[PDB]
Amino acid sequence: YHAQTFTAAVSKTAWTWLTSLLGGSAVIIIIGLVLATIVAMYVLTNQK
Amino acid sequence: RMVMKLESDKTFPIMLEGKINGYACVVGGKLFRPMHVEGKIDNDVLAALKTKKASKYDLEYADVPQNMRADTFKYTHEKPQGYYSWHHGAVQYENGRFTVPKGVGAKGDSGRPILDNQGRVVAIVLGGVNEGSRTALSVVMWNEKGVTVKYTPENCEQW
Amino acid sequence: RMVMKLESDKTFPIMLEGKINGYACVVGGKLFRPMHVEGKIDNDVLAALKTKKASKYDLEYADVPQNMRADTFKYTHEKPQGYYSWHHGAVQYENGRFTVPKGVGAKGDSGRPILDNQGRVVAIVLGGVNEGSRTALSVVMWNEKGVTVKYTPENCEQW
Repeated sequence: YHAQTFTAAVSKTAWTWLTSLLGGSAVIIIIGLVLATIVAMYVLTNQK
Repeated sequence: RMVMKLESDKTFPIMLEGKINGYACVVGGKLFRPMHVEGKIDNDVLAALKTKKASKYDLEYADVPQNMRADTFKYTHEKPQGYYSWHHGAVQYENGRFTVPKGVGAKGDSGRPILDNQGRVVAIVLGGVNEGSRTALSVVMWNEKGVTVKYTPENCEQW
Repeated sequence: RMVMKLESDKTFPIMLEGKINGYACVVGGKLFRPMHVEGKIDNDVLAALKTKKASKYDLEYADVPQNMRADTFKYTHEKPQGYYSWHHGAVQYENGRFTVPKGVGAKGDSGRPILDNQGRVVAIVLGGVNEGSRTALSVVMWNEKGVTVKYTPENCEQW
């Protein structure tokens, strides 16, 4: 009596896992880039 | 005359093709040799010594055995303006740059150390670029904090 | 004494219809040519260089080739009060101004580097004016931080 969508039956907890795993995937990458930029700047400042 | 008698046997040529292509130097308890030189150290004990790669600084460094730490070059962190001793001739440190007269220095001379008038190593060369009447050097030296600042001129020809 | 500051071949004339109207000088690996002077530098290698204008400071600068960087003037960030050497004659620094005797500097006497008592350039003069009974020079110097400050007297007369 209705019509379904591809995201209809995901439920909140599956959203929690999918966001934490994908978001955590991005957070660690962002941390890595931030650390790389910080150490690059620190090395450039070490040049006398 | 005054610049050539400052002779030290701590430097060791690298042997491959049966010809000289560079010098590796023991300074302050560490053996340094550039990327571009291939072969084995003349000293067998250092020839069999494992080296750790540092490509971005362009020098393999190796930990000398404790017995040989007594006889090694003394590193320097201060670089007063003016002329310095070398294997070939006087090297002028000016404007934070090491320069040598015309023609001095070519292929197979890489890795040689620049010392001071006191008699201790102040830097080590990895290549040279000809700027005209005076030739600039690609050289790595030591700071007061031991950060090992590397000075590489533009489009430097690699020795 | 004064003749030991005119053996500088690193300066270059500017030709216009076979006449001289200005001088282009190389300092610290950069070629400076006064903007108001029209013509072509006699040296072909420096003439072929493409220069970037600077209207505010009234001179155009270009980057010299690598092989020419060796033989080049050296600039100084300190300008102690008193005597200075110039090709035309003695110049004197008082209260931030260069002054010369009467009738010194005229048509075709711009771009001349004002050498110091040591023998290295401290500034480049672009023109001079004589107000009242004193003659002052419009000249661009270099500060300690390297901001290339220019001092120009009022109602400055070109060249």
